[PDB]
Amino acid sequence: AEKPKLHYFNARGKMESTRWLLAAAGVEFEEKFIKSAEDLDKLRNDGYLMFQQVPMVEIDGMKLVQTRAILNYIASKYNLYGKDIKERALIDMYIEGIADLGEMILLLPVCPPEEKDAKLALIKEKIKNRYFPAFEKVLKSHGQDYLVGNKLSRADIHLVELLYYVEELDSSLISSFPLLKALKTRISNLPTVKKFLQPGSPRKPPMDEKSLEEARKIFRF
Amino acid sequence: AEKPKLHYFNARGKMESTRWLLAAAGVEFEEKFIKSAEDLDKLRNDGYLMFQQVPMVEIDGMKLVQTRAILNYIASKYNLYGKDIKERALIDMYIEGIADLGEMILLLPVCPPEEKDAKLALIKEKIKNRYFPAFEKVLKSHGQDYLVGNKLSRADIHLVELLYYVEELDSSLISSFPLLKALKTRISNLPTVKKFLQPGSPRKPPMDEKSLEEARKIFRF
Ligand SMILES: N[C@@H](CCC(=O)N[C@@H](CS)C(=O)NCC(=O)O)C(=O)O
Ligand SMILES: N[C@@H](CCC(=O)N[C@@H](CS)C(=O)NCC(=O)O)C(=O)O
Ligand SMILES: C=C(CC)C(=O)c1ccc(OCC(=O)O)c(Cl)c1Cl
Ligand SMILES: C=C(CC)C(=O)c1ccc(OCC(=O)O)c(Cl)c1Cl
Repeated sequence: AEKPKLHYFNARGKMESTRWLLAAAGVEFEEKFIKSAEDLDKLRNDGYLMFQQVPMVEIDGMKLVQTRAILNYIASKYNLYGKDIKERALIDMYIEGIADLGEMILLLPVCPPEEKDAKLALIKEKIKNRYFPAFEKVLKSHGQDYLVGNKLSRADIHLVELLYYVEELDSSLISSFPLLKALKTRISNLPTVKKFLQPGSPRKPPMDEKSLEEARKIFRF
Repeated sequence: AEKPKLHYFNARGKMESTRWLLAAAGVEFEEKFIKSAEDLDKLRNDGYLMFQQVPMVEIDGMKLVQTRAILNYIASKYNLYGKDIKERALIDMYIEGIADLGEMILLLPVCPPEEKDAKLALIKEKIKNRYFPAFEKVLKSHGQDYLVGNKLSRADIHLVELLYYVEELDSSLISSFPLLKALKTRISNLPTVKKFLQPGSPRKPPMDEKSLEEARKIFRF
């Protein structure tokens, strides 16, 4: 029927976690790229964006805005949000930790040059002493293949996506965390995820200086 | 039985929305205040904070950290998160908008003096031209007393809490939004909320330079 339609600019940004989740669920989607501020304004004027911002996803008759709203709906619709509220609580706690670290890395390129060095150092420190030990500890606690309920959930998907970004940053960071390395492997081999990691998929590359300045002009940041 | 126990410092911060939610649901809770950095370190060493941070809420045998994880659990447990996946999607979209504006106002006090004047102007502009019209439009669209499903939800609670903060900032901002003003009144009269607004409740006052000074030392911000 109507495949979900993602509205954003041709880049990772705040739309990438959604592309990863849909793909891992095996859902085909279409993207409608915003190429100019004129494109954004038309969406605004047609009353498509509740808060005049993107990401925006057309799905099940709704024009959903706000990253967490979009991700929560999709995760629930495809049974990737756990089996009950206690499982959702563990999932939420884990993925909000992932969102904090992920945001830091996302904004690194937009960080003021005189601060870049400090920021990068703080991030690596947090990765090694706060975030990775926390997730490695969860996996060691139950010895299971998945983070929550011994079954695949959005938590494993979001985590593995973040592990790829950390690798791009510094591949040595994951060294002292074997369980995390193991999970990265298992999840990457699931048919849906393997197809998404392969050349030619909707997966997006890191942002280049040239494309980054047009984005900044359109969105103002 | 065991009442929920909230761990934070004596101030609004990121714990205030949880205080407002529990109270609106009629749930009594206890607070354990962090008075010094040594208090924070004890929690850390006791293995109570997954990511070495607070807010942390002890509830139903769990040591839940992360604001959204805590609020999602509580909203679900007390039937304040809608009746289905689609109602939850509208709620999430709305409250994520509230979270964005709320974060701006929360951080205003820790903003550079040089920047404050430009910041606050940006906020008031967003309030009048982005956020308030969006919510006023939702209420006008259905003509109902609540934001979603013609039944009280966490969305009405989060919104009214935000209206009080905007009032503290500039009481004239809500002027051209009659429906928002009406909602503020209606929600404030609910028994549980009215009791929370009264003197002596766990509701917290805005921050003062001395206390802000110390929060900053402890939390390093
Ligand atoms: N909290 C929102 C933030 C959305 C957001 O910041 N969107 C940006 C681009 S990534 C945008 O459209 N900015 C245009 C504007 O703010 O006018 C979310 O998570 O979706
Ligand atoms: N995204 C987290 C942020 C938590 C947070 O920023 N906690 C601060 C105090 S408000 C803290 O404990 N900082 C100490 C630290 O980061 O080491 C949440 O929503 O709970
Ligand atoms: C809303 C925007 C800024 C707050 C945003 O989501 C964003 C973040 C990083 C970005 O580049 C880096 C990348 O890897 O995509 C880009 Cl192009 C965007 Cl639009
Ligand atoms: C994590 C902290 C900041 C990164 C935080 O949540 C926070 C924000 C504002 C604050 O003061 C303002 C207030 O009105 O409470 C305080 Cl005291 C805190 Cl601890």
